Amino acid sequence: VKVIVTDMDGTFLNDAKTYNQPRFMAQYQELKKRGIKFVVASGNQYYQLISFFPELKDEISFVAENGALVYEHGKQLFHGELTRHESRIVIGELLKDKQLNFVACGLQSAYVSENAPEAFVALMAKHYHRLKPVKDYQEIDDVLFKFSLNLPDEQIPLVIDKLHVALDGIMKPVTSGFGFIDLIIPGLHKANGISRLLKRWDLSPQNVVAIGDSGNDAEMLKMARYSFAMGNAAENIKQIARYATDDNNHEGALNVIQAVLDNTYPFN
Ligand SMILES: [Mg+2]
Repeated sequence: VKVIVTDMDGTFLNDAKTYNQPRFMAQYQELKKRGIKFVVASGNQYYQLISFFPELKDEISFVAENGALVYEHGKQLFHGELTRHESRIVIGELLKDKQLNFVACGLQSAYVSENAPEAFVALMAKHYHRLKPVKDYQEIDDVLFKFSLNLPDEQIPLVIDKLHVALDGIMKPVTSGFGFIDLIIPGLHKANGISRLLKRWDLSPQNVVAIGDSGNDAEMLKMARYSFAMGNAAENIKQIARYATDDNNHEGALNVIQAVLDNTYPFN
């Protein structure tokens, strides 16, 4: 074990969006001491992610925007991007649904129509700390690499079919991790993001512990030697992961970490 990667919503975070800081801080100290790395792999924005680790932000690494942005020890390592035409197309397609609310996620900030329901903005504000109102999604001066849709992830099968033809796979629908849908560049998932750090560190999946609970954690869990499904994880995630742990309201993620430090089952 050389790397521990964790999801946030429904994983490392309890339902109230908090975690045992004193406990994780002591653990992290032991992980650092042992040379084991800590990575947060999440669909959330880099800026909201670091808000949860204000004291460790420059030490640990992040795989943000579901794989679109990767920071290694404080430095930006990679970021995907849609071509100007690809984004115009996706945005044009989304705007055809004059009932749909969505967020355009960029390298510098996320963006949302200034004509979006107050309730939608508040929810998105909890996943994107840099959220700017705009008049025209087409006039955004930033590189874009992901979208977040105001639609329950329950409708994913439907979104796949609708966008299959309309976008021909310019982007694929996956769960945001907090009940909604994210449109990502195919291939730019958490596993792909984590792979960039492993290459950088010269480590392999064989040394990776990964913890998750929803659909967007699929390839991350399948990739890792030590894959953990949260007690509250979805069915297909529980199946994919080799191991299990308590739910997010009972420090499931931290128990996996503990097991690593004390060498309890799978580590022994
Ligand atoms: Mg989650």
